[PDB]
Amino acid sequence: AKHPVPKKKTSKSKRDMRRSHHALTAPNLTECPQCHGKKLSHHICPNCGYYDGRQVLA
Amino acid sequence: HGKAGRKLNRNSSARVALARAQATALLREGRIQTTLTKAKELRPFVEQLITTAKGGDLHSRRLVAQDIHDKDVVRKVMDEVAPKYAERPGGYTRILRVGTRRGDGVTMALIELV
Amino acid sequence: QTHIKINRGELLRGIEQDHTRQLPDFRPGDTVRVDTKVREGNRTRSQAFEGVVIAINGSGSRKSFTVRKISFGEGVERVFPFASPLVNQVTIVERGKVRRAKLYYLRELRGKAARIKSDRSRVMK
Amino acid sequence: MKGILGTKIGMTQIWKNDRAIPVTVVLAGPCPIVQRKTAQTDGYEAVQIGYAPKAERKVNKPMQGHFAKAGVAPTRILREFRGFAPDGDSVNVDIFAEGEKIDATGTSKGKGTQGVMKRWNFAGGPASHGSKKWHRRPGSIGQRKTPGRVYKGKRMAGHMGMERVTVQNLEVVEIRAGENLILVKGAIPGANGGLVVLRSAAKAS
Amino acid sequence: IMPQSRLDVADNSGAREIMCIRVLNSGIGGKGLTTGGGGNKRYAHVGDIIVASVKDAAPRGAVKAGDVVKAVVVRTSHAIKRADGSTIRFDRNAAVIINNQGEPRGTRVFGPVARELRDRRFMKIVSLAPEV
RNA sequence: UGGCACCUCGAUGUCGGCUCGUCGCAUCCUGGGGCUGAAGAAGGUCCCAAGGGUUGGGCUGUUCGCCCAUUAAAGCGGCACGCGAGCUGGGUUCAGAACGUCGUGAGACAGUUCGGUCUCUAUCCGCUACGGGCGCAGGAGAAUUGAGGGGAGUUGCUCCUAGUACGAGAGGACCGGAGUGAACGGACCGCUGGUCUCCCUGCUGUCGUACCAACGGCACAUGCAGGGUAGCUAUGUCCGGAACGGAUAACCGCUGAAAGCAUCUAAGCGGGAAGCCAGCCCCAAGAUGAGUUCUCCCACUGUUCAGGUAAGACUCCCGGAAGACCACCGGGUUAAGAGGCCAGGCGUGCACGCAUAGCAAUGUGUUCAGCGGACUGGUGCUCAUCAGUCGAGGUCUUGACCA
RNA sequence: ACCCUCGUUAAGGAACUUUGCAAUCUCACCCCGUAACUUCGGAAGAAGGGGUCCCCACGCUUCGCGUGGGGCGCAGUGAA
RNA sequence: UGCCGGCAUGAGUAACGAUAAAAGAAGUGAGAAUCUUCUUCGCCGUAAGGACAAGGGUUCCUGGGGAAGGGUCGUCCGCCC
Repeated sequence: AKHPVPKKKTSKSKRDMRRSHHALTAPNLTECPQCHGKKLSHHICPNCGYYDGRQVLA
Repeated sequence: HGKAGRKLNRNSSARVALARAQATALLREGRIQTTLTKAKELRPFVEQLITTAKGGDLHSRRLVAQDIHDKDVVRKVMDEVAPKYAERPGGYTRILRVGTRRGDGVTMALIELV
Repeated sequence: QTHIKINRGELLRGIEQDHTRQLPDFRPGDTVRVDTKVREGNRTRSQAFEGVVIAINGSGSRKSFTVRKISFGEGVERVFPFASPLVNQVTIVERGKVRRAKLYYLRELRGKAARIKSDRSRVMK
Repeated sequence: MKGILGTKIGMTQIWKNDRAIPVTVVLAGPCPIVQRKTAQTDGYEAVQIGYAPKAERKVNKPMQGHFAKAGVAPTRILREFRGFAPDGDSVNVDIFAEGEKIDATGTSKGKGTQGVMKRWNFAGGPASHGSKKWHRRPGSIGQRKTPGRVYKGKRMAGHMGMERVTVQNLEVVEIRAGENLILVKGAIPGANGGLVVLRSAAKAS
Repeated sequence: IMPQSRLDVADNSGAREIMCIRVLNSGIGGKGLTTGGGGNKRYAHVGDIIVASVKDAAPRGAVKAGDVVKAVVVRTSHAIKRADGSTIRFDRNAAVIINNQGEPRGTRVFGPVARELRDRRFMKIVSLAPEV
């Protein structure tokens, strides 16, 4: 049992305009509460370990 | 589709048989580490049950006893868990991240005190 | 869109009871020798009093109340959850210390007529 | 050519000497705020504006739209159409009596690209044997090789319909004491806490 | 309503076994015989006509054996509620013998009947109606 | 039903059945019209365009077909007599056997009969969707009027001037009227129900607590009997095609020409139901045929080169009856957003201790509450210190216009 | 979405369809109870009726049932 | 529409294998979720036990290292010495 084989292909031309509707979101937004610079999307260090107060640990 | 909240991924018999050999590592230890959802729907259990732990009865020690198969679950809930915070309704241990698994993405906190 | 930061539910529970004015009866007490009875319709009026000779049982939830938990026997069964909220019906009756089965609805039984189904529910089999 | 306001919540309500059906809706009065003329901005118009928020830390651009001879905080906007009316609030208890055949409208329901079996409600095609087809599919929907552009029909999966349903005729219940209530009888659209523009009798005589 | 359909005591003519299957109507209460009427539905109402399957028979007094004839019905068990925040319904109902033309042979109904058959152009319905 | 054998045998598999069906009209049932050897009731043939729509049983593989009742009536020619990139083979048409005559026998028959695998990782054109962006020229949150792309229509039945015009007698209208129904658009939870895979009670068997009232692991991921909220959808309930203007076909005129009479003289105009403009909604002035408004940043200088200074989009923390992701929403503390705790229903319906009849299985009492997955909420506690990304001031020309 | 797998229904129980394969339903032990046909040994271990757990005057009782007053639940070999 | 050798694309999707539950403390170190010392869970246990029969011949160990394999990989192998 085989469903219509490949035949025609899609090398160049196409397979180009396919790294843009996704790619990677591109970031570099924030740089930590106070010291140094990590932070993530709303999330404390591991440096000083804090958004503004006591947490995590060096 | 549905919504509201409160679901279940891990087994359907894992709702009265899971933290009973998972979150049980909290009576004598407390170094609990289990999902970024479990814990969030685990509060409705830990800090939850305590009103019948304020003192000591018997029925207040049933599915308070046999619900977390152990000893400290009763031999400490009375005079060391409930009273440990018998002044503030809900809200105590600071569950959060810890450093993920490195590979996939699942953090699991720690739970502690003082 | 109807969600922000305001609690408007005194229509859903206020204006709701802005029209009520009744302390029903609220007796689920089964097997009574006489009870309430609808005002009927039919002619101009001729507001008669012989709807159905109920046993009285049930409760419900807000303006709905599946009242009837009665039916009969000449017509096999036949329940018809009537509206507890109405201003066109006789103002009930209540009697019977009642050996209470389950109260509220049942659905089961309701065919196990035979004879020993007077005002009790326990059985040995 | 009057009121417009937030859906949210329904129930069954007393009628004469019974219970019937019923539906309900909540409201307030966003107030006009803007009023121009007929010179650009086209016909008559108006712009609804206001409900229940804290637009302070919202943005610093919409806060200026909010400016005429009124205050407090606004949430949504929208408009109505041509017509004449005072400069007050939204409510079915304005100047036009009680007992009107208003015609609501609703958005959607929280779904997400599903089958035509739903877009047509009938997915006939007995398949109690073989299971190559789980009955969910219409099937056929095709012919030979004489062209074929799938037409523009085919209600296949996609994105459903936050679009306007315009319910038309839907009787009113009762007007009671309170800062405006308003209710109706007959489902009423808009998923739970909707909004609804609410519109005057359109039926064609 | 519905083709076959199992029930209980019928017109009390004879037997405790009856039938029905086909539906007929025209919105009258006893006109006669014409070409058509209505019944594009999938069931019935209550005080309808319904070409019911004869199946059985009665002893021997004015009713035949194999018989065959456009029988009728009584009540149903589908849709409609009593308006009074309640309902009125069975899960069986009966039949009663009612002339093809529409001349309710109503000998002596026994057991409870219907109250909703008082807008269904009752006429010979509700008279000897036992329980109501 | 075919005459042709033109490419299709590097191979396009009968027919029919469910469903999707969407086209055409010559119109299968409405509509307004020609006539009717038609009094009415109801038809008999024809004119015009699609606005809609057209059953269930019996057999078959059935196209077809007739038999039963319905249906306003049950169409005709579409589509390789629609289609397995659906299934089905069910007939029969693949190899087995039997019958009927036959060939001497092996064997022959769109002659009859019994069973008799059935495809296949969808790049895609294209279609139902949501996003990455680019965009009519400063950058932006959002509110807007629009071509137009689609959705967008069927019908029996009571009562009334109706027991009338008509009919010598049975019976019964051109107009519409409130009224009962169907497959058929949605909606909505609060009349009806299920669904609930963990909240309880009921029971056999096995174990862990030594052991017992008392409970848990296994019996589909609740074992078995039942119950269940937030949600979903049908049998749940309401609404669905009806005013009306331009202008039709069938038809009816005002003056009646040219052949001095007349006919709707196409020379002036009206009455004409359904399509078409419109009237209900999405989309959408990026329809490149760039439409309007509320709203935020800037009076400086250095890598035809050139800065120290942003508010709106956003990583996001806890969440949404919103969902793959995601366009829309709620708090980031000037703090009530999910969870715990708490007033209350909720369902297992009267938990546990203890005393007793006493062989005692069990029962009474204190408890219609003990027990309660997302419930109107409350508590700002389990969480919220903070930290970042477009770091910028209207292109050419001519006009209404400003001192 | 859909998809294989499982369970529970208001309204009719095969009208579905080539025909209840499938699906799903359903068939305890003891006692009494039991056909047209029939080579009578059968067709039926048919259909159908009561119970089977518990305190007890009581057996071959180191294990069943049993004339009885009665106990729990809507239902008792009750799950398989 | 050849044949082998290599690059291919179907495309990063379908899929990791019978859907017969698992959490964690701690050893280690290169970080550890699937190793190791271990309390809790559950599936089979007329079995998916142990011995004899055929087979593979190097399985078992004192253990050791990722080039590669065990269709993730891994500080586990019965890989390799």
